[PDB]
Amino acid sequence: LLGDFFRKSKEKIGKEFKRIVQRIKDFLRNLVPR
Amino acid sequence: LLGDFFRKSKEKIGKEFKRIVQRIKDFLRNLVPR
Ligand SMILES: CCCCCCCCCCCC[N+](C)(C)[O-]
Ligand SMILES: CCCCCCCCCCCC[N+](C)(C)[O-]
Ligand SMILES: CCCCCCCCCCCC[N+](C)(C)[O-]
Ligand SMILES: CCCCCCCCCCCC[N+](C)(C)[O-]
Ligand SMILES: CCCCCCCCCCCC[N+](C)(C)[O-]
Ligand SMILES: CCCCCCCCCCCC[N+](C)(C)[O-]
Repeated sequence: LLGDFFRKSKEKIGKEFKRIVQRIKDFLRNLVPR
Repeated sequence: LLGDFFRKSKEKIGKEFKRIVQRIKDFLRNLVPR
């Protein structure tokens, strides 16, 4: 986002967000399986 | 945001975001001091 500034912070944030999205995906796959 | 889910991730994200905002603040204070 902010150009090439805050590489480290932006990568940590992206990490956690991907973790969250993955767990929400797992949950929805258990809610409506297939 | 997502209720009480993802306490740990949400806290890490908040940490990094506050770091970023603080550094941007410092920068703007050097750009227009007072
Ligand atoms: C108007 C917003 C200005 C954003 C520029 C802030 C520059 C701060 C530089 C901190 C260093 C970040 N770095 C390169 C380690 O990622
Ligand atoms: C203050 C908002 C922070 C935004 C966080 C953006 C996370 C990007 C994670 C790495 C992936 C970015 N990339 C390389 C696809 O552009
Ligand atoms: C609000 C937290 C940060 C949001 C970051 C969103 C990044 C979405 C994933 C980037 C897509 C990269 N990909 C794999 C298509 O190349
Ligand atoms: C429609 C979105 C549904 C979101 C609910 C996902 C539940 C996943 C539970 C993972 C556990 C999270 N916890 C409690 C450790 O923070
Ligand atoms: C996927 C988006 C993540 C949103 C991150 C929200 C960070 C909140 C940081 C802790 C502060 C929240 N609080 C307690 C003021 O509500
Ligand atoms: C996109 C990354 C997450 C953004 C989190 C934004 C939180 C702003 C700070 C919350 C304000 C809490 N306070 C100190 C007024 O009580």
